[PDB]
Parts: sequence; C-alpha cells; structure tokens
Amino acid sequence: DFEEKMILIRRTARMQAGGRRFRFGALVVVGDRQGRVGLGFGKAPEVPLAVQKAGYYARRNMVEVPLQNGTIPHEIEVEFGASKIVLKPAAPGTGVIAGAVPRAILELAGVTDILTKELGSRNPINIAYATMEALRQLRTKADVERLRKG
RNA sequence: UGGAGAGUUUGAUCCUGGCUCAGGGUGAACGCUGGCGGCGUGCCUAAGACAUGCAAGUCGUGCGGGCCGCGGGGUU
Ligand SMILES: [K+]
Ligand SMILES: [K+]
Ligand SMILES: [Mg+2]
Ligand SMILES: [Mg+2]
Ligand SMILES: [Mg+2]
Ligand SMILES: [Mg+2]
Ligand SMILES: [Mg+2]
Ligand SMILES: [Mg+2]
Ligand SMILES: [Mg+2]
Ligand SMILES: [Mg+2]
Ligand SMILES: [Mg+2]
Ligand SMILES: [Mg+2]
Ligand SMILES: [Mg+2]
Ligand SMILES: [Mg+2]
Ligand SMILES: [Mg+2]
Ligand SMILES: [Mg+2]
Ligand SMILES: [Mg+2]
Ligand SMILES: [Mg+2]
Ligand SMILES: [Mg+2]
Ligand SMILES: [Mg+2]
Ligand SMILES: [Mg+2]
Repeated sequence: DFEEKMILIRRTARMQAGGRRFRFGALVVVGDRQGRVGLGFGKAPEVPLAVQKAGYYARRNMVEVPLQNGTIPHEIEVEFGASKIVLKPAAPGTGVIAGAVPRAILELAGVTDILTKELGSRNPINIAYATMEALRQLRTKADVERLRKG
C-alpha cells in the first residue's frame, strides 16, 4: 500500500571524555505513487531503529501532489537554505531526470516524466526539503481559479 | 520534445570554495592486440631543403619554309 525507500544513511559523532560516540541518521521517503508523498529524517543509536523512525516521521509528514498525466502542472523553483531545486514538467516518454534524492521523492509521488536541476548546495537533506516544499507549493488551474473567485 | 550528479577541508555539522571523476568530441599519437569488406580520411611540425618522371597546350580550315623520301611534268 505504501512504498518506502531510504535516501541516505549517515553516522554522526559527538565527543565525550573517552572518545567519540556515534548516532545514525537516515532519510526515508514513502509514497503510494498516486499523488501522496512523505519525507522523514530519523536519528537513533543504531541504523535499523533510525530507518524505522524515519519511516514513521515520513508517514506523519505527507504532501498531496497534483499530478497532470504523470507530470507536474507548472515549473517550480525553491530555495531551501543554500540549496535550490528547479522543477519543470515534461511530455510523456521523457522519464524522470533528477539527482538521486529528487528522483526517489518524485518517483514515489507517482511522477513519470519531469526535468529537474539541483543548484547551489548539493546537500541531500536540504535538496530533499526543497523538493518537498516545491511539491507543497504546486497549484492546479482549479486552485488558481478558486483563489480568484471574489 | 528539453536540464541527473558524485568524491574531497571536520571528531561530527552547515556554508563558502577550489581540485578531481562519470559524458561527448579529434586530421590524433603511443602501448598491448589484431580476421574480412564498404565508405571516408591521412605533414597539425621546417611557408625547411629537394634527385627524378609527369603535371599546358592546341590549331596545316591563318602563313611561308628547312630536312628526309616518293610520284608526275618542261628536255633526245
Ligand atoms: K528562501
Ligand atoms: K562528508
Ligand atoms: Mg495540492
Ligand atoms: Mg542563499
Ligand atoms: Mg558550491
Ligand atoms: Mg508543444
Ligand atoms: Mg513547450
Ligand atoms: Mg564540491
Ligand atoms: Mg579547518
Ligand atoms: Mg579526517
Ligand atoms: Mg571543531
Ligand atoms: Mg573525456
Ligand atoms: Mg573522453
Ligand atoms: Mg603488431
Ligand atoms: Mg579504403
Ligand atoms: Mg586516398
Ligand atoms: Mg604546412
Ligand atoms: Mg588543428
Ligand atoms: Mg579557322
Ligand atoms: Mg623527281
Ligand atoms: Mg618537243
């Protein structure tokens, strides 16, 4: 019912008298490929607990994506921190062209053809957050005319 | 009908930032290897120096001759 894929897994270290102590962080995307996505970042002393926690957090943070024939309705450009994500809809038969992080996010969202570009900071976390805010800032023509009723 | 990034400064992080890699290209060269054909292509350097052969001539329907030869005339 819900597909779950990890973006990256990293091991961080804090200094304590005696040595360094490790804490694992993991990004996880979850999607039904129908228009709903979710991003989560979990931290835990071990890796599997971090992956499970990231899955829970991702299921708790969902985003409804207005797909229009496997693609996006309009091009977007989002700055998260120093990271920039540029999205642009594509005709069918194009395929998803993106870095690993935005490719995973968009594929789990149900996108089939789109063009992207990562700019500035290539940080996977910030790129993921920028992609999420881009999908959150998407508007359909119905939404546009709904906002301009008056 | 068109756009992917990654490695690397830190104990760990975010940023800035350079270096590097994955791609495509060549009148190429070098190493190892090397079976056939078609179509292309082949002094990027000394516009340095060149043996040798060929590469620009053709018209007797413009004109008069020379040399070699033959035939027929004026003459016993
Ligand atoms: K901003
Ligand atoms: K790192
Ligand atoms: Mg929406
Ligand atoms: Mg900025
Ligand atoms: Mg940069
Ligand atoms: Mg069109
Ligand atoms: Mg167009
Ligand atoms: Mg860099
Ligand atoms: Mg330093
Ligand atoms: Mg180090
Ligand atoms: Mg320090
Ligand atoms: Mg190359
Ligand atoms: Mg090459
Ligand atoms: Mg040989
Ligand atoms: Mg040949
Ligand atoms: Mg030839
Ligand atoms: Mg030359
Ligand atoms: Mg040249
Ligand atoms: Mg004439
Ligand atoms: Mg005679
Ligand atoms: Mg007589």
